[PDB]
Amino acid sequence: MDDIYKAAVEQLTEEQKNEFKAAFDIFVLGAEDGSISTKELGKVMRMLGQNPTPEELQEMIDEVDEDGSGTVDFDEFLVMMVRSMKDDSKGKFKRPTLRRVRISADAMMQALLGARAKGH
Ligand SMILES: Cc1cccc(Nc2ccccc2)c1
Repeated sequence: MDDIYKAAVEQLTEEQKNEFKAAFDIFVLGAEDGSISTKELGKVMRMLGQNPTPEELQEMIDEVDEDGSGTVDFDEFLVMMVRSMKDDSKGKFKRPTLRRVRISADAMMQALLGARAKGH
């Protein structure tokens, strides 16, 4: 979990984290635990035209998966959210978390966010 971004949620406005939450919640549409498992994650990706495999998906979850549960919950999602929209490490040091299927902040969000999305 990028503690830089982990601060950035601490740095996001109320609206900021509120919006992002929704995407989490809809990422977990009908989920029993309501945390994003790999196929919960994969759902949205396929909602975006992606077609991951859990392996890929897991590495996305694994970042913030502090409990080692294989599921992202809100703040876990949220820090990736601000991570996704910032990702300032363009041409310098960063560790690769599988450039397999990279979900875009808004593009992914919009898939869930047919409710308060910038687009639809
Ligand atoms: C490469 C990488 C690292 C961390 C997170 C994600 N994406 C993601 C998006 C939504 C839910 C879970 C994960 C991708």
